[PDB]
Amino acid sequence: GSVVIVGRIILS
Amino acid sequence: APITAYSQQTRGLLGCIITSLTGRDKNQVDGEVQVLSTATQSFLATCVNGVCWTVYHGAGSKTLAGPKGPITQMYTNVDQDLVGWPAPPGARSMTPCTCGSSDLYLVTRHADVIPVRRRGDSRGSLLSPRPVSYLKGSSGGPLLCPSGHVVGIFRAAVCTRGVAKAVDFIPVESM
Ligand SMILES: [Zn+2]
Repeated sequence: GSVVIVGRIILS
Repeated sequence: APITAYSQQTRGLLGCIITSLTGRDKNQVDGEVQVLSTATQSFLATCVNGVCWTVYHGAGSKTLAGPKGPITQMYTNVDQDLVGWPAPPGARSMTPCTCGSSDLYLVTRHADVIPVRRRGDSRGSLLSPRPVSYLKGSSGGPLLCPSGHVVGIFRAAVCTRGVAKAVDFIPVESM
């Protein structure tokens, strides 16, 4: 059972 | 604050359960912090120097769904509560702090940027305390110095009576 990237945070 | 952040979601349930099962993620990967889920939990990874770093109480020893099928940890350190996968292409890799600053900024899963006072190697106090449910899902998230470099990743809230007053973190020296 693999961990999944469900979204991301863009840094500023 | 001095840093800003925003989220963008990339999948929801059906895509989640299907990708954990299959281990293949064709999505384009972007950004400095990956939002992660498994079956039971939700947490963060911070890309530092080409490694996506997160907390071992969240990822266990799992692979990370990738472009070419599932990606193996290259770093797994249970006592430190740290794990590391080679970051997928697309990730925005950040850089280790050296300014030694004690004004830190926690980035949460919701992309809030909240001020923290460095207190020890691996402890930082919330300048204004928050409900612990507001930090939930944010483990693996970055603690930033004021020029935007990694001092560490968020491990656990220290909380009395549902309000979070301090935070344990894995100091980037560990990474
Ligand atoms: Zn710094």
